[PDB]
Amino acid sequence: KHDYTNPPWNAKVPVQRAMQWMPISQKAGAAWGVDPQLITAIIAIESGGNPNAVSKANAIGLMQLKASTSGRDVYRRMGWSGEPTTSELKNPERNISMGAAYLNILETGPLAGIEDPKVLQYALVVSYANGAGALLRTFSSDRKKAISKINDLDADEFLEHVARNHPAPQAPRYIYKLEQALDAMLEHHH
Repeated sequence: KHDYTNPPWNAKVPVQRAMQWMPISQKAGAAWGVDPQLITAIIAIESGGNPNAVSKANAIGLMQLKASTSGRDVYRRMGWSGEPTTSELKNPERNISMGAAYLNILETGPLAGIEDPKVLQYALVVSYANGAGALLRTFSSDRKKAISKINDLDADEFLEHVARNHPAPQAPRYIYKLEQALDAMLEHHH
């Protein structure tokens, strides 16, 4: 039973830095059918808006994408050989484009059939964090049955499930941080 609100995450500054990229996020989210606010929240959480960011096994750039895994998954989807370069992933436009593509792959692939857009949003950030498989297997070894069980919950019950059952402490924490980020973005819309 993960203490996922501890310690408090102060989203104000990460979101202010992420919001500088919002034009790109709106362009890429437009193109890929992905919500720009979700893109921006992920930039805030991942890189804090730093396009030169690096973290876990050479995940790179604003959305901290790894070339050999996620990057490759995007290239495969686009019918391209190979995978993004480090330089490409440091480019804000390319990085946000590929992150939006990867989010779309998750939404339309392993997570297809989640009907409540808010539960889908939570399932997306948990899947971005630690993979869709770990999430789905907290429900069932069968994909369709897992999606069915997810579809029985609302967003609050979904978080509670993830907090009680997901093996990764990062999973419920990502939902907590996403909501901190979405709240902080409200200061930026008049």
